[PDB]
Order: sequence, then C-alpha cells, then structure tokens
Amino acid sequence: DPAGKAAQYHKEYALFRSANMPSPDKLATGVGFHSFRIPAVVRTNTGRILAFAEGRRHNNRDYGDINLVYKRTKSPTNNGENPTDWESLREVVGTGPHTWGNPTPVVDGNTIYLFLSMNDGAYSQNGGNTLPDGTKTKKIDSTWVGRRHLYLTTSTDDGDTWTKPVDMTKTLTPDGQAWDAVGPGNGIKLSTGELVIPAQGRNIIGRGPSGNRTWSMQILKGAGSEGTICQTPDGKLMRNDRPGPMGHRSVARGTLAGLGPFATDNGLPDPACQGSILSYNSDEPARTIFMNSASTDRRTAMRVRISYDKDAAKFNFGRELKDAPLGNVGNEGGYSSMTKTSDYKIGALVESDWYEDKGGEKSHRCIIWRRFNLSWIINGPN
Ligand SMILES: *[C@]1(C(=O)O)O[C@@H]([C@H](O)[C@H](O)CO)[C@H](O)[C@@H](O)[C@H]1F
Ligand code: NA
Repeated sequence: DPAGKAAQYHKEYALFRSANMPSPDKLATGVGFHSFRIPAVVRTNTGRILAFAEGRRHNNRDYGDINLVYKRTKSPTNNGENPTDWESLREVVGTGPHTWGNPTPVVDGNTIYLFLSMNDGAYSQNGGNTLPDGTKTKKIDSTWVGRRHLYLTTSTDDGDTWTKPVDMTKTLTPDGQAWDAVGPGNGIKLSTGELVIPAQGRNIIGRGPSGNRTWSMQILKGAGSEGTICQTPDGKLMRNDRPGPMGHRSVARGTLAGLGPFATDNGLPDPACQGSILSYNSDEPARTIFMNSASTDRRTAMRVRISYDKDAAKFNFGRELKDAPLGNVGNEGGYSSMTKTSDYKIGALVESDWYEDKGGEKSHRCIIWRRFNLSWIINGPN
C-alpha cells in the first residue's frame, strides 16, 4: 500500500467533555450534560466536519431527558486539527423530557440528512427504571406514545441550522414495532446516487435528486438492531451489524434488490457493541475501514482495520487505538464513528467512560476525537 510509505500521523483529544471535566460542554442556554454518548460524524461537501452525540443530561442511561447535540468545525478548511478548530456545543433537537438520539447522518450534495430515534420520556427499553424525579419508566411498547419513533431533520446550510424534525415512523418503521434504532453512526450515498441508512431489521433507502429525496424501507431478514452500511469496491452493499450475543460481527452482502443471509464473521470479534465502517476510497487500491472493540467481551479493545477486498471479506489486524492513548478522559472504548477528512485522514469519534460508579448510571461518559492517516494504521506493530 503506497500510503504506508508516508510518515505516520495521529492526533487525539476530547471533543465532547462531560460535566465532571474541566471546561465541560454546555449549550448557550446554560444546559449542561452529565454524559455524552452515541457519536456520529460526517464531512460535508464544503470540508466542514459535523460531529453529533447524545447529550445525556442527568446520568449515562439511554432513556430519560437526552438531547441530540452537535459541534461543527469553525471553518470548512481546518479539518478539526486542534481543539480550538471546533465550535462550541449546539443542539439539533432537545424538546421536552424525551429521548432524542441515535444520530445517523448522511451527506447528499448540499443537504445533510440526519436520521434519529426518539422515545417519550416516560418510557425505557426495559421499563421499570427510576427517573430523576423518582418516577418509574414504562416499557417501550407498540403504542404510538410508547414506541420508538424515527425522525428526520435536514440542514441545507452546512449544519448551521436544522429543520424541525419530521416524524417518519408511520412510513419508515414497520407497523406494530416497539423498540427501534436507526444507526447509530452514518448512512451512505451510493455510486449510483441513492442514499442508504442502516436501521433495526431494515435499510432506509432515499431516492430522488440530491436534496429532494423520498424514502422507503428495505426489510431485511436476520439483520441486527444497530447496523452499519457501506458500498464495497465491487459496488455491492454490505451490512455489518452488532450481534445479539457477544462474540462477532454479523455480516450480509447484496444490492438494493436484497441482501443475502447474515452470518457471523469470525474475523471480527465484537462484544455486542456498536461499530463503524467507512468506504475510504474506490480507486486503486480500494479500501474499506472498520472500527469496533476487537474483543468478545469488553469495549476497551478499540481497533481500526483496513480491508483491500472487493467485498471487504477480510480485514487486517490493523491498529489498537491504545497505541496512541489519551490521558485524562477515562477508559477509552465503546461506540464509534468515522469520516474521511479533506486532508486525507480518518477522523473518528470514540466513546470513553470515567467509570466512577463502575457500570452504574452515575459514571461520566465523554467522547474523543481522533485523526490518523492510513500509514498510522498500516505500520501498526502487529
Ligand atoms: C447501546 C449500548 O451502549 O450498548 O445500546 C443500545 C441498545 O440498548 C442495544 O442496541 C440493545 O437494543 C442503546 O440504544 C444505545 O443508546 C447504547 F446504550
Ligand atoms: Na430535552
């Protein structure tokens, strides 16, 4: 790989700073956040980087009052190189005591589409959970009030502002469904111009001229809840999904006409956690990048890998992110998101956990921004 001849480059720092950290991230209203989780990142066609997360207000739990927040690079050209290259925290949507999350963006010319999941603030995936006011959540169910919804917001000004989110649940989620997820992480634009967004048990497909899309569902058999999508160099689609049981990624390949069966990929261990994937380039040699916790049982084994295969069948060992560790951010590892920057770097957001209350709801969570070049990955010790 000719990119492996270059000098290695890596740089890393916290981008979403939890309430317990110095200079914690807050909205201009003064609203701060206990934890930030569930990253999503995209480079827009200006070169500006948009980073999204769940601002989890009161604790680290996936239910409750959670606002979908973001930051942009201050200019289209700075590539998020340094902490001061980023704007202060802003909000996409935070209405009510509800959960707004699962950011799943895709860039489509001069429009950025952002899919997201939502539930009413009184409900949680398991039910029976205690909220900050002492009330107990109901279990997410199939009722309109109690189900997980799917919303869509758009920006036509390089992420400066966002439309009022549109509830698309009635057309883009199956009738009768209770729990649901979109992404989280990102969707894609195909070489043929369609948009594909990964969701629980399905793809969401956007068709039409750039910026004037209409959306349909592609229902999948055996897909996971939290999926990733990419178009591999052969032009085919691939779903690489978080498994139900801990063990390995679950993968399927196909086209807009349908995907083949999902099967466990024994080359990609995974602890039942979200991962991310990126078509880095389609020219020779074509590269697909994959990031997850490369472990059957913990989230603290983050690994970025390259595949040169036309169908991304096999990835290399790649590189452990602990080779460029960051102090003063807790224990790095968890959900992740990747984009390619204008200056030929991979930009990755990666969750980190201060772990103060161990697995408990009071442990503060923050998000790291990493940039690295192919050389950094290629020339990893292993
Ligand atoms: C995530 C996690 O940290 O494991 O889990 C998902 C969800 O609980 C699982 O996919 C099982 O359905 C949450 O939606 C996400 O916010 C995060 F917590
Ligand atoms: Na809110």
